[PDB]
Amino acid sequence: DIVMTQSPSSLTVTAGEKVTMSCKSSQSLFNSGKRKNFLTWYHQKPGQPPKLLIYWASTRESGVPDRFSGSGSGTDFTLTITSVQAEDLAIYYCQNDYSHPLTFGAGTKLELKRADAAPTVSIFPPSSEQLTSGGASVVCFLNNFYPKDINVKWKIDGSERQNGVLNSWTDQDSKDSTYSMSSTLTLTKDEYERHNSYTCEATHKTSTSPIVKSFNR
Amino acid sequence: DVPDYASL
Amino acid sequence: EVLLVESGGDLVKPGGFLKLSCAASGFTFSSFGMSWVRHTPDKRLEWVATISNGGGYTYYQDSVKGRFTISRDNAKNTLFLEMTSLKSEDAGLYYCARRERYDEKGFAYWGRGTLVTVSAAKTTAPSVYPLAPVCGDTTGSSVTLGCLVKGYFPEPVTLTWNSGSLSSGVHTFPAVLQSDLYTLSSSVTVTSSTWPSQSITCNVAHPASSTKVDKKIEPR
Repeated sequence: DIVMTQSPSSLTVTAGEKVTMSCKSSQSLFNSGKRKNFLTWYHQKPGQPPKLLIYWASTRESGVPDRFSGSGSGTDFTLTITSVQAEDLAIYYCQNDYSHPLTFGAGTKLELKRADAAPTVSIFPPSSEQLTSGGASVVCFLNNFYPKDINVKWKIDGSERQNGVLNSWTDQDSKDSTYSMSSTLTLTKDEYERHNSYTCEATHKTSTSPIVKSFNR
Repeated sequence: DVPDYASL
Repeated sequence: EVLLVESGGDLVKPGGFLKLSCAASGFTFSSFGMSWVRHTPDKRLEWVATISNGGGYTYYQDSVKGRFTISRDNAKNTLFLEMTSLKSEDAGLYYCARRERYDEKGFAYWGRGTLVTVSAAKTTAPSVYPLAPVCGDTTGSSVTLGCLVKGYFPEPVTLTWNSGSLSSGVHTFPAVLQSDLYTLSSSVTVTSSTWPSQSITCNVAHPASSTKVDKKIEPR
């Protein structure tokens, strides 16, 4: 197979910046019959299909703005957006279209830079409803922060808790460029019934110490 | 009927 | 203009079969080869199969070879993919894309997508749990509430707050699957002037099982 490597996984950008992203292929994509390297750059915005941007490593499709440039040969191909604009934020994929199977790179995702912002952590006891139906999910939302990187730790009566934890993270919001995530810890009515002090502890760039949030019962 | 250019 | 319109995706139990269709307007179907490209849940793109413009060369992604079969009917301007013995790792949105026979440039024409889901799970209806606080952040300016939709199948649910009225300061976190069931969670952040005076209700419709539930975020 030709294996296509796209580094990096994410690029943080602000508009008017020049960006550059890589695509390496394990085998050269040079098709000797057309004399072209057969690499195609695509980008895809949520909901929509991929959109072809540059094919043959450097030829720009029609209707693709003047700012996309593709170049490279053999194994190292690169895409450049010289003045990235906000409508360029999408995942960019390179594709081998030289020989079967057709392989796509993993994607490089574009995200926008804004100021760091630390998380509004908020923690919730189980609802009666739930606690009646045999289980207990203590939820902790950590909202509107930047960077993406946050780490969250659960602790029941002082000890750390691994299992029972389901987390889910928002993508970068469009209004303010800040992420959010929920961490929900499920336990049984009973397991929850024999402990007090539940803590949810976030660790984020914006701080040396944990944002600790607790409730007793 | 013609082959796919990617059928090397 | 060129148009490709997919049909056929549905929820299939693993091992079974499904057959997808893609319908080509606005070009001489007959002159062009066609492919099915798949968009995985992990966001990856996967080429699945190609058929040449006449139908006598068919190329398959090695994980699909044996199980899937791409046909086209140049008469009815339709491309097909009969898919059998569906593994869970075959779920995704399937796109037919045109193969650029004269320009040899990649996939320039894509369709809209048909979604194939593969699981043996049973249609389970959600439990909507109200998530009210213990105290706002020091009874201060705002109070963040949430609603928890635990264990439903299949996806989706639509969660709104106060029927649709409340749309600012909401976060609906994507659903995560865990042993055949989903969980979704949403937060709303309203000023402390609002809740509890104003009732904030969390409403969840799970179309797929005829569940519409409305939960008042009650403190007491």
